[PDB]
Amino acid sequence: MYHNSSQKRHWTFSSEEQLARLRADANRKFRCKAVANGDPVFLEPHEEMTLCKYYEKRLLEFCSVFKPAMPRSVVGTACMYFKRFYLNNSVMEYHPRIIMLTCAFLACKVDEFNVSSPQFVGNLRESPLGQEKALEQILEYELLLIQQLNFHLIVHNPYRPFEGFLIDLKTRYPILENPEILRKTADDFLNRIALTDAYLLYTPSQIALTAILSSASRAGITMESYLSESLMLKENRTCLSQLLDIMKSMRNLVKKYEPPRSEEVAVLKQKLERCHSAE
Amino acid sequence: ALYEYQPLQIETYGPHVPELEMLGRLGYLNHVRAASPQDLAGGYTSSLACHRALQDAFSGLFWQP
Amino acid sequence: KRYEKLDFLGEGQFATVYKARIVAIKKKDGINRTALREIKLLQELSHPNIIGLLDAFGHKSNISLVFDFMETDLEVIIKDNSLVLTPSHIKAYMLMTLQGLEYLHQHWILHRDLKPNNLLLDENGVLKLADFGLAKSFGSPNRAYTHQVVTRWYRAPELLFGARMYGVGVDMWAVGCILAELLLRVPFLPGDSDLDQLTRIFETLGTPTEEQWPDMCSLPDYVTFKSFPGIPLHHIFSAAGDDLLDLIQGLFLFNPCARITATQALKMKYFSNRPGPTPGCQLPRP
Ligand SMILES: CC(C)c1cnn2c(NCc3ccccc3)cc(NCCCCCCN)nc12
Repeated sequence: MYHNSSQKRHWTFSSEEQLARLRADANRKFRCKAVANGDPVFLEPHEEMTLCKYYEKRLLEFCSVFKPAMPRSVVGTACMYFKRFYLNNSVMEYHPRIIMLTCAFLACKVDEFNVSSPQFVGNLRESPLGQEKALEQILEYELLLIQQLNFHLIVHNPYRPFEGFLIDLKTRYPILENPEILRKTADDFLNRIALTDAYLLYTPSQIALTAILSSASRAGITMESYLSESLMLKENRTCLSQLLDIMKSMRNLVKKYEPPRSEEVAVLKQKLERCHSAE
Repeated sequence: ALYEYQPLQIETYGPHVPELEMLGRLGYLNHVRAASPQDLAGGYTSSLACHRALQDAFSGLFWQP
Repeated sequence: KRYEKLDFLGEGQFATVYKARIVAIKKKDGINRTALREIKLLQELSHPNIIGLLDAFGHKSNISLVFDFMETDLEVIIKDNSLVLTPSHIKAYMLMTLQGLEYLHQHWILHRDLKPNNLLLDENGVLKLADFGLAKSFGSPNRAYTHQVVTRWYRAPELLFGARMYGVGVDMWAVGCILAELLLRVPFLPGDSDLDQLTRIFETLGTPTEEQWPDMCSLPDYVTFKSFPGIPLHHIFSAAGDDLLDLIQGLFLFNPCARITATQALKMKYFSNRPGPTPGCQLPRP
């Protein structure tokens, strides 16, 4: 369960500044390693972030058309693996193209989505030689990915909390007649939340509730009473204030998110390819 | 040296989840899919799914890093 | 590595086990799914009666898991004829098994491999559930499991009839079988096949009827059996007290829903009556 999970203990961070600190330490550490081994070829941390956003999107595209269909839990697990990996690792030491596939591979194993390696790599849009090479690379990086995740493999996603909140709203909050009318829009917000660092900064329950309440606010519905009355937050006003602030912070992260630009991705991909070809 | 039962004490950092056997009486089970006779024969009831979903919705809702 | 081998412990289908410095190391598919299952589940579980995963490491696709080192298991104690299993010892073993199982079930995980050799004892007499290579989370509606789980002697009749979806009843039925083995010092229902396992179940416990298992006939591999009368539980367990017989009956209820859960078992009068469970330090040592 989340409340005693490794995700809460080790992979929920107190601020975006701490995340930037981790990523900057990773970029600087790689620069120092390269300098000791042998300079404009290096990538700046914001460029690493742009590339990680691009390749997280690529991982989503891979999982969406994967056959047999990947359960949403597996996709969320793989994406969380990707984010966690590039918290403490540079894209110029481990190529995100291979790491994202290794994330999907490990996630499928972890979430008991039993698939054989041949069908997994057969989902890749490659030649059979390319697929076999990718399989070789994935098997090479599987233990590395596991080590970098510190052997914390269970990922608590917001989807089941989302379901539980919908059940609770249907049961206990008749002032909202049909909570299912909130699903699709809330679903959208969840996706948009997933692209930020929110999954590293807040609980799955907070993310699910934020998605639902944003869907309600866009619907013209205020469920302030659901928090105050049904959630029984009228006993301790501090808790209600902190939850409201967490939701506001998540909405702020979503509004301040910027997708990678095409030209910037092209330039950074050329730089990344130089980084992995050289040395 | 006599044993006595006490419930497991684990903080959830979220709202109280109703007890499993209460769900049917509280109207929750009207919103989850009913278990098939095969499922019931195996011992799987819709109460399990509903209870798990509520527990996951409430887990750590109030917690801050 | 940071660990040095001390002695060889055992060999399995999935791995080999050796003592190390003191811990126990269990050394195109990639990393083995059973090792990953143990890692992913044990990283999220912390309870005195659940085996502790301390570290994991390896090279390429070969992985090693580090656990607390245990001294014995319940199979060794059961099979040891030089050890008398007093009612207090039996109650203590059942209590630790049920407490670990209550913790595990509360976190929506089934062990699915319960048997005396998967219940390990350390030198302090703390029983821990181990071998989570078959363990799986439960409660999801859209997930399907396999009915081959649990060793056949400890398999629940719902499993033997092909139940894909199940709950804690599989672990509790295995717990009842473990309790019966503790009482009799021999496997309760030593079947040679699935059909023979079901036959022994119904010959000893009576053939279930539609009243005591309302959806019995809806299970995939259900087949009608002879209507055996079964043996009175007090005839099977002649030294069992009434409270212990009540616990056994609750564990061996054919209906998995009616079968007692770990918490309900822990609340039963058997565990609160005299004598209390033996302290772990005084449990028998083979
Ligand atoms: C958690 C796991 C990796 C673990 C921890 N300790 N440990 C030991 N310790 C020694 C021992 C235990 C129990 C009985 C006898 C010796 C042995 C082992 N596998 C060998 C079993 C052979 C004997 C079976 C007879 N039923 N696995 C473990």
